[PDB]
Amino acid sequence: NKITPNLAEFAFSLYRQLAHQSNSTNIFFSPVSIATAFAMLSLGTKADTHDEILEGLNFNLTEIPEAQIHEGFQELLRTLNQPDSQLQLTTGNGLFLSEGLKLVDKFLEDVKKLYHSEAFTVNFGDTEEAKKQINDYVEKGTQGKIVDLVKELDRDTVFALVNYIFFKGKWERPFEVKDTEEEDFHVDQVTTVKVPMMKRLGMFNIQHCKKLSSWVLLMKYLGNATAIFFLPDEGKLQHLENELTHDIITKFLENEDRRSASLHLPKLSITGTYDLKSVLGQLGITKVFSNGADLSGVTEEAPLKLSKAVHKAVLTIDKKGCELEAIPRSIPPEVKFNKPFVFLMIEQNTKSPLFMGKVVNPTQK
Ligand SMILES: *[C@@H]1O[C@H](CO)[C@@H](O)[C@H](O)[C@H]1NC(C)=O
Repeated sequence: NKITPNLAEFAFSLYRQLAHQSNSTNIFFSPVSIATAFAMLSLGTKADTHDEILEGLNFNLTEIPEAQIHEGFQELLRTLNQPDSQLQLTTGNGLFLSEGLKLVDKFLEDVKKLYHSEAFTVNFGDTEEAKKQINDYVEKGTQGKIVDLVKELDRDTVFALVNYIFFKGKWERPFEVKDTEEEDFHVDQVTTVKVPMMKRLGMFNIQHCKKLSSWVLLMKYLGNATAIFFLPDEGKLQHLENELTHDIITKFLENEDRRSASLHLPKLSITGTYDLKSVLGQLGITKVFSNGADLSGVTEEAPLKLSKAVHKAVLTIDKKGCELEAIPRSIPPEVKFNKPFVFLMIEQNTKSPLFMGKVVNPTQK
């Protein structure tokens, strides 16, 4: 898979964009799903609008042809959405065009075939009816998990994109529920948050990085996925966020050997909701949202723009896992994730970052 380093660098630029905006808010998104969403949308666009999207998704058009990109994305969607997939995630993309627009079939069918997404037709004249139709589709798609995603629609909304993703993975090495107890999470020097802290003594692929000045924990999910947590040292979060590059992450993933440790990891449920129009606008994706948008591939009768693009990622880190291990005699280091930390979810075989985020406060819904 040759598109991974682009998704990786797209993830970091998208992350640092959000980290630059807010200092003390939870960051959590899926750069794979977001990229997929707009890689799929790239079929409907043409000319400069088409070029602006991919280049904004961190793809040099000359270095990697679009024909090769789209199948590269399809290979991920194939890997994620499998039969008997123990990843246990429900990602899905929903297009919502206004009834009356004569839609191009070429686009619609490639949305279903190449990207396994699904487009719908809705009456945007009725705002509340549309809002419900969007959120019910998401509620349907996420098995009732994500609800009331779209809080508002514009009066002249013509084409709305919505990209949800839920993930409740199980660890290869579970934490004990009895061990989990209430502990303080130091969000900053003043704010302190009581959180259910999971904790297990055992062998973890955990190493204190000197390059990042951070404790770097790696935990294998059940099924082909891995969770990399980065716990920065005292006042090194800024340093950490800057120093992270795909070359560095891969350098940790390929490290296998473990170390005995007394880990404190917070049980949490974080949701990141993002107006992609606003967020990707900062990264460079702007013309598709503008009036002069080349969406002739979607519909060629009337002019069109992507009037709304929303994304909501939901994570559930909890103690549950699968159904031996020997610990050395030495005193294990007590690595506590009680202060804000960055983390990624990487798909094992493609090495693509499903999720990325920073926990500022676990109780922040
Ligand atoms: C990853 O999944 C493949 C099948 O999709 C399996 O053969 C392999 O053992 C898995 N590897 C790990 C490390 O989970």
